[PDB]
Amino acid sequence: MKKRIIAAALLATVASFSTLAAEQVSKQEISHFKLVKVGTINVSQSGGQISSPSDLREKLSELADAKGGKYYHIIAAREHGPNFEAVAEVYNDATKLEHHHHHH
Amino acid sequence: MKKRIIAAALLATVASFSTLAAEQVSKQEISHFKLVKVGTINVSQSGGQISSPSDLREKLSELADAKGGKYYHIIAAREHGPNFEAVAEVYNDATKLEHHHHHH
Repeated sequence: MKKRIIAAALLATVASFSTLAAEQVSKQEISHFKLVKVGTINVSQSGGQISSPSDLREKLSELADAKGGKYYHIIAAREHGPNFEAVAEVYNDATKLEHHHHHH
Repeated sequence: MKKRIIAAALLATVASFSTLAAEQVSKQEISHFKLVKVGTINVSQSGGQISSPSDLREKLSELADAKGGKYYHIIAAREHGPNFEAVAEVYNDATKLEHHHHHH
């Protein structure tokens, strides 16, 4: 797919920005700030649905959007065999969805 | 010589948004997929600069972008007297690439 791949002949491959996707709260923030727990989401797909760590989170936010949460606190993650299981409980900040421009 | 008036494509609209909420990777994915440790960011605040967990997330994303990591991992966001100390490690996908092809 596409052209120009660039082999590993370049010893130094540096990339800044690249539009990050970082957004979640840990056990501390939940207990400290007292967030709004909006339920639970869990991944349970057949093996090759997740080709990389990128795939995983793309399916996590996918479920989070359907829920209407702002963060998800992952509690369990294992391969249960041919199926991959990742369980995360969903939290919102102090209200329903911060940053009032993400509606689609 | 064989004139056949064929081929009609009414293809319209291809919107690339997918801009959701709630992302980031946790401990299990890091240890499982073996993610790229790109460093550690410490959010050191004094007084009431941060009002909500949202603002913390803002600063976490701010620092991670400039570090070259897509996801952070909060290991301890706590208060230190008049100061606020949030310790988060920065991780990038085990591939160093992105969802886009070629920029450099």
